Amino acid sequence: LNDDATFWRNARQHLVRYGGTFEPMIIERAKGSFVYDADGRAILDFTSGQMSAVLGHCHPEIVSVIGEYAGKLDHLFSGMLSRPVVDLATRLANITPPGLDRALLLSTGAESNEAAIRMAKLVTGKYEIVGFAQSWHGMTGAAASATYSAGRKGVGPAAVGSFAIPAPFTYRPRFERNGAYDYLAELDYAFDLIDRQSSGNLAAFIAEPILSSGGIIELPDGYMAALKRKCEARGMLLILDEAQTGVGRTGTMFACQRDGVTPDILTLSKTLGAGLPLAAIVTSAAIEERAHELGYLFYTTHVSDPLPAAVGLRVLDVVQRDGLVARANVMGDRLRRGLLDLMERFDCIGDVRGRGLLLGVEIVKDRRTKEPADGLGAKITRECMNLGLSMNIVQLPGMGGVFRIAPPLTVSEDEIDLGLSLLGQAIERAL
Amino acid sequence: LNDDATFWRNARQHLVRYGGTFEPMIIERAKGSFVYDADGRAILDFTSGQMSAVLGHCHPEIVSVIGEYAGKLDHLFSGMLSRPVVDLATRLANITPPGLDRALLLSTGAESNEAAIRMAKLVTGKYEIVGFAQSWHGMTGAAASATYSAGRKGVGPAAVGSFAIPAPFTYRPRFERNGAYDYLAELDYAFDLIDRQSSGNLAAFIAEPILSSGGIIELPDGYMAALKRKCEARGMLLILDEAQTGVGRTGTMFACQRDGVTPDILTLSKTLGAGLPLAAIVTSAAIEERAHELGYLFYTTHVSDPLPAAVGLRVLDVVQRDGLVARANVMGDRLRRGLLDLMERFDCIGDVRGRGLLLGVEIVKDRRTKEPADGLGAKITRECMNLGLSMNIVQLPGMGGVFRIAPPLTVSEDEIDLGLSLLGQAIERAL
Amino acid sequence: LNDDATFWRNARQHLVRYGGTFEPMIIERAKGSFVYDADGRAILDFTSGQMSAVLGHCHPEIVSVIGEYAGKLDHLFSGMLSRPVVDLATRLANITPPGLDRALLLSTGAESNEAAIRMAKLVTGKYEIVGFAQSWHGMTGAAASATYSAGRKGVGPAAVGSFAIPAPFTYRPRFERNGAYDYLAELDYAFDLIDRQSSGNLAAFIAEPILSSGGIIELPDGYMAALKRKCEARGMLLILDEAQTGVGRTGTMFACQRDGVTPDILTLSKTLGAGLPLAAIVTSAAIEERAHELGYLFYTTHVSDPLPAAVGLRVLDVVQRDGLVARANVMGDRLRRGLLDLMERFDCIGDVRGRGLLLGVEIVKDRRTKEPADGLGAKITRECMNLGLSMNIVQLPGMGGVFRIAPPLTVSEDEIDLGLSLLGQAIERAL
Amino acid sequence: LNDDATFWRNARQHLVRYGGTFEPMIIERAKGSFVYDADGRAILDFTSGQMSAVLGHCHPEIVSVIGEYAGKLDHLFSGMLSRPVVDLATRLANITPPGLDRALLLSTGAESNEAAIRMAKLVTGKYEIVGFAQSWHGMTGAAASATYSAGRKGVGPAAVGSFAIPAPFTYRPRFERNGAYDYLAELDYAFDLIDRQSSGNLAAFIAEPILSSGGIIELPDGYMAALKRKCEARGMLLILDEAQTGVGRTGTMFACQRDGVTPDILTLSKTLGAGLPLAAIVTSAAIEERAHELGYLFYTTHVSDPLPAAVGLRVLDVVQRDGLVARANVMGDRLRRGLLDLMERFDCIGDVRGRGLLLGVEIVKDRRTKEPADGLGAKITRECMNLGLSMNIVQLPGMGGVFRIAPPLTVSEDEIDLGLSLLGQAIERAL
Ligand SMILES: Cc1ncc(COP(=O)(O)O)c(C/N=C2\CONC2=O)c1O
Ligand SMILES: Cc1ncc(COP(=O)(O)O)c(C/N=C2\CONC2=O)c1O
Ligand SMILES: Cc1ncc(COP(=O)(O)O)c(C/N=C2\CONC2=O)c1O
Ligand SMILES: Cc1ncc(COP(=O)(O)O)c(C/N=C2\CONC2=O)c1O
Ligand SMILES: [K+]
Ligand SMILES: [K+]
Ligand SMILES: [K+]
Ligand SMILES: [K+]
Ligand code: NA
Ligand code: NA
Ligand code: NA
Ligand code: NA
Repeated sequence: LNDDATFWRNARQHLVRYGGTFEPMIIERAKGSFVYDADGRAILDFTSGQMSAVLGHCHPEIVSVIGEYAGKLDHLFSGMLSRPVVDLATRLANITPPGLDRALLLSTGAESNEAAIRMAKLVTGKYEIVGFAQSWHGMTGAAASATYSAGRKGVGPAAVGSFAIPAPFTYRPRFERNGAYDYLAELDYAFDLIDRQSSGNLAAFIAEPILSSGGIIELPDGYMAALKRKCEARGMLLILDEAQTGVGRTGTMFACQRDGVTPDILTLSKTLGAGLPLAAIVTSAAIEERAHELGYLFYTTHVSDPLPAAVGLRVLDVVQRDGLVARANVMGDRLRRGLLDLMERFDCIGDVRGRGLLLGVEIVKDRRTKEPADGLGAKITRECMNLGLSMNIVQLPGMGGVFRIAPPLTVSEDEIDLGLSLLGQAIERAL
Repeated sequence: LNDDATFWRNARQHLVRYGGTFEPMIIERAKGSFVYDADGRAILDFTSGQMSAVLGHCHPEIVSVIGEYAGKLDHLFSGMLSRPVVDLATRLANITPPGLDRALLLSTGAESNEAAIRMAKLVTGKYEIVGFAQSWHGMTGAAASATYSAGRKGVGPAAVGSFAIPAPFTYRPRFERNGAYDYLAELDYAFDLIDRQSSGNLAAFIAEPILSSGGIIELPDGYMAALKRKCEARGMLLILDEAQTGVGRTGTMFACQRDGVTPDILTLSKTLGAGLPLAAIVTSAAIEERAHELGYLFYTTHVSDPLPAAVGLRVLDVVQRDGLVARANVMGDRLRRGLLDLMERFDCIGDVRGRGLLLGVEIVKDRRTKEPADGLGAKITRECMNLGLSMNIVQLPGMGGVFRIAPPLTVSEDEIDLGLSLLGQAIERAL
Repeated sequence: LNDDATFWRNARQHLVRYGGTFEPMIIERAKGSFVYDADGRAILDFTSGQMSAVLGHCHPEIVSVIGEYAGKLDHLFSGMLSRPVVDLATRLANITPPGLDRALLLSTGAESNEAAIRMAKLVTGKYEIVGFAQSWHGMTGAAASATYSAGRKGVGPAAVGSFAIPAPFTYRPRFERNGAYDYLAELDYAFDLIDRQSSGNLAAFIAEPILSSGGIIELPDGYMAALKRKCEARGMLLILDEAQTGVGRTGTMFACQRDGVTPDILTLSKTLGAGLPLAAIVTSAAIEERAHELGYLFYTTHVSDPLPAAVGLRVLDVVQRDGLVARANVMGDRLRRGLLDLMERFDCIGDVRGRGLLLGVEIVKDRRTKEPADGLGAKITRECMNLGLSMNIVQLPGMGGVFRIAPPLTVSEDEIDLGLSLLGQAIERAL
Repeated sequence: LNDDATFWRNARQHLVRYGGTFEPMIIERAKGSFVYDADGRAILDFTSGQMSAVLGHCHPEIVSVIGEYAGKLDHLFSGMLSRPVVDLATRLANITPPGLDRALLLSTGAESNEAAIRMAKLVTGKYEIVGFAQSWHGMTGAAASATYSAGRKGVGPAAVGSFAIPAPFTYRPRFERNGAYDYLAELDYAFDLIDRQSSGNLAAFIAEPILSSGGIIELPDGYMAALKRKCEARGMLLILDEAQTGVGRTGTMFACQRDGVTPDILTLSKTLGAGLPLAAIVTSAAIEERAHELGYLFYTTHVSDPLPAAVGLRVLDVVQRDGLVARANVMGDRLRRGLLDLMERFDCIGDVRGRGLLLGVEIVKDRRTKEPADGLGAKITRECMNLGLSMNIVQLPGMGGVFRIAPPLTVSEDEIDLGLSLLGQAIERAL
């Protein structure tokens, strides 16, 4: 049992608490779309862990490559190259759109965003960074400074030159023009104010294609194209953080492929390492060349380490060969329709949004007031778990609590149905 | 051969350059204290890669544990605990000095420093951070803001409230009192100026016990105790970054054990993961408790992931069982004496310093002017490599180029001698 | 003649240029509503100089008091009090609304805003300052940081924690709700974004009742009350800068009297000194008391100097006795109707706004496109001058050039008519 | 009597407290080197008020010019020139050293420093400002950011890029080289640390030739020349604030004339206006030209107002004609010798320093420990006043309380002797 009192005593005495609460169970093993507790109870992992287990837990091919390299090529001095690094950088150039040529292989999501923000700053000679008011880019300095969905209070000033604009949120619109939510006029209005505040040092805009932590908010039609133009007109780079959207989760290899808008710098992480710490930035030859001339520096302990790179290479291979990107659309369709049926059944489901296998379900009191259903969100989450379904709700100011659903791309038809099943029971048991 | 033209073509076309130059060889395998090129030539790794391969490359026990977990427990949702995390946190509490009780398990060195700086800020309600003018804490925001040995230009303002004081450097003293280098009076003088500048928001002092990037500068007798008092008197936390000194490299488990001065927050990384991305902060129960009450947040993708934690646990086990800490003293003694013999032989060796298996050799023109030997440092480094010896020189303003020597704790008597041998030839071939 | 070549040679060789251009004439004397050139030509001063000559130039009573004190009590050590200082502070308490009790007597407008911003910061323990995107508070540090109508580029970062929100501008509305310009919803939307960006250190909102430099933009009905509530709800002080609106110009002693909303800190300057350097902040007994306990400091060379204070006292006396505040309404009405007749005559006049003797006339191409009439504004200004009428146009981004009309409160019916006359000719001569 | 209870009641109810305490007397008139209370008691003004009454109080010629202009030319629109402005700018060019050509005429000391700091920033494209740790430049934003003798706590962060270095203080030396206070090596050491911290944006160094608020600390022989070289080598402008030293007080017209080191920008204020609010910056034609091309802006209400300018012109005339600069040396010599005799008499006088009529007397417990004489300083100041002598002591961290003596340049032999007399009695009455 999950109750090993020595265990919980040690957890309590020697762990730093870092946000949230610890689930009251001890996870002993993981395989495919499931995690197992100390009792042996299978818990269906509908979040792919911290949204990273793209191939589910302990994928045989992943296990193999890790082994293969653990005992062959592990970690190196950062000036030394090896085959997996060059292979992975080459693959990344080949599968991203034209205009993205060169890669930097790192360890975490925040790290990737920091390296990108640092390069933008260097290359432009400027320093002001603009993000969305509901963003999530990481916990480290610059990454945190561009993060507005949370973490801004009680920890000192933010980086000098930080600005946010409101993200286009079709569910709860707030900017109108002629009895219509004009998200493009909102965007124009947002930039006007930025322009007035700027000290004349706008360097970059950083954005997630779909704001995950912010509540599964998809940038609507024409937006990204509009945003890139605002940047271009101002001499700003556009940095696209696809930590959650990259590597096939939304139905395209990269979310940016859907709009056909290619960013100046693309950052990847979570999905790319398949549970392991691996991340990257991909930029154009022109930008890298200039950064170089200018003395760009981002030298860390694990930059270009062979083991993680070799894992990333295998992840890409499997995704391509097994057509997991298409799979994402087919399974997402099945999952989405299921959620729509629940929404038919239950009045507390106010919205079902997202794309491919990055879906959001917003819980509400009144499907008309769209009044946030406080409390409800958490009982649901609670019953889900009892029922054997791991869910994650995010609760932000002014909107209803949002369930972030993101199962492995290797998820089965059956697992999807099990999830829908459990979720339905959790809801009815909760009201 | 190392000349695979497809290889180098791809490196050139698809890699972002991040500082330094790429060594012109392709590393194919690694084992023990050696790395092997495409020709099969063994290169003796006197830097333990990027100073992380504590047990050398591809250590059998490391290989085993990694396997064991790759296929059993890999990556999890950050609210879920598992045995390796609790075991590792518990072990860390047990081997660090009294006053360090609770741990946070992360991925990189900069990340660990960021989490520590963020906690200090939260817990004090303040935000000014003081570091050494020759420090190296990482490339991310806060960590970079506290980094003065390099990286400060062309990338925008630093974090608000950043200050540096000079580090005590006995080789090139600059503060006297009665014809004597009084490093404690220097420290007093340094703080006086800080006091005058501060806005009244001093939160923490961050320091490396031995400044590695800064040139293997060991804080001298009584200093740390003196520094901790300056902090205490000001309501500041002392954060000790043992990324390079921790886990037995200096001859004690933690460098802080040598002085008997225990920091408020201790950060670890490099050595702890043995090539893999794992890092941590260890703080006192009191500080963690307050951070908690205050809402401390540092939630990342891989915080508390089982695989890396399980690796860290094994590293600690092996180090303890095989008495690698003592080994560090015995091998360091042998290595140090060798360097002193070279210094007898060659006039260009101006100083041999450091502790245990973290040694520095400062190259000079004139052992009296102590004039930096420019050029010389790099030919040497160059001949070393030809000779089959991987070395790392750091070149900072006002001092002679420094070789940073830090072989695996598993290094053999023979490997040490080989290194001394090659280094002697490299020198004579270089002048 | 205005052509003294020695004069212009010296101007050119020894004057620092500080914005704008120097009018090509030499002003020799000034009296009442007129300035006279070297030829003796009278120029009607429709801006009261730099909007400060409330009683016109060289008012006999002003001349008398200045004399009276020049030779009696001039300048003192800042710890020494005198009668004019106490009298003036007492008068200010008596004529401002209830809740404003204590005064600080300074020298310039920016200085007054700095002293107020510094007190807000002290008293709240916070530091973020919010202003309007079209504001003008001064050229010095904090005052400039809160200034968005201009001056923000090429001079380094602004003060940490500076934010702006859009000012409610009824002429060119940009925020709608149900086919209506909802300036209160705009205000709500503005604050929401602020809230998301703030580091949790909001100290004050600083505002002009009528944005003068920004284009004579009057805060519309209910706005100020709404703004004060936003502040209150956030623990922020409201600082009202009446440099241009105070001391009867708008038809009330203080513009804030019109809305019946009393600020936490009121700042005055321009009008108060009647050409001379005198300014002030007025705050509540509670706020002063706390600032005091906290060690508030704003010690300058001329704080509490008797001469300027004695001038300020006389200005208040004359304004009260001669009923210049009412006069402002009667003359403003006459002036306003005149401008409306011109607007009937000329299509280029798009708007006539403002209050009392602080009026604005916005020049446009098309009274429907409301397209800014570039060029036109400046010819007009140019012909005015030839014609003997001193005008001031302000040209800001996205709106038509604005003439800022603000004659002395002592202006005569005849002078008003002369002004209207000349202005009409200037216009027809200009198109 | 000074006891008018209505008076003190109003002071208490309606004055904002701004530092220090109000002297318990009501000053009714002032003339020459004296101020008179409500009882008619003459108080000898040994500080020239707030160190501004260069010609003493209510100087007949000053009274005349003020009158002359009050009723002739008072205040103007800032784009309009007049004779006094051009005359004063021309005179300033003529009496300052070669290399200072163009002037900007403002209102206060802080304002002048702000305009200078803003121009340096513009012209260099940079923003970091370096000052002395014991400086005093004013209460407004930038000026306050460069002020380290006080005011830095409880009011939020300082301007981004603020640094201080220690000022050379021969009385209490703290940097040695070979048993000698090497203030030049101290300077070298100071800059080294700056260099390491800078983000590569050093714009200017701002300094007082003699730190007045800091304790009458005269920059010693060769220092300024050394400082200017440090600046030059770094592409930094040197701004010299002669608010207290300018216009003959030290025995030369400008203190900078003594060392023969001409600054890039010179700022003046206090003395220049002779009690009235007038200040200025003087820079080179080259710097003004560039600032101009770059769009320099510093447009205020009273910039270039004729009245104050006309006063400044007269002050310069009188100083020149009556040879007040030489007078400063002769009277300063007499005053200095007197203080040295007191120091012979009393053990509590530890040092007598300064130059011309800007003298400092440091009070100590032990003329050997040089232990600050707390309490003593204030009784003395207290008895002085009873005795009829207005003195000002400044008390800073680590040094003994300092009396700042600075009588009018028009002071008589007799007044000097009276002062010495009273001061001697005050001392003996105090111990
Ligand atoms: C003392 C110290 N702290 C923190 C770090 C940052 O660790 P990272 O996040 O890069 O993994 C480094 C890295 N030391 C490096 C990094 O590159 N070269 C060095 O000598 C370090 O030496
Ligand atoms: C869009 C996005 N970018 C960057 C990151 C940072 O990656 P890290 O450095 O933490 O590995 C996150 C993390 N997303 C998280 C982190 O915790 N919960 C989330 O939903 C993210 O969602
Ligand atoms: C060197 C110096 N510069 C600038 C200023 C600022 O002038 P303000 O704007 O205050 O007119 C001061 C004021 N010195 C003061 C101010 O109060 N007490 C002093 O000893 C000063 O001593
Ligand atoms: C609303 C407002 N506040 C403060 C100030 C600053 O006063 P200063 O320190 O310049 O005496 C100004 C100056 N208004 C100006 C200054 O120049 N042109 C204007 O229309 C102002 O309009
Ligand atoms: K590496
Ligand atoms: K995790
Ligand atoms: K005063
Ligand atoms: K003016
Ligand atoms: Na590509
Ligand atoms: Na411990
Ligand atoms: Na009142
Ligand atoms: Na000159």
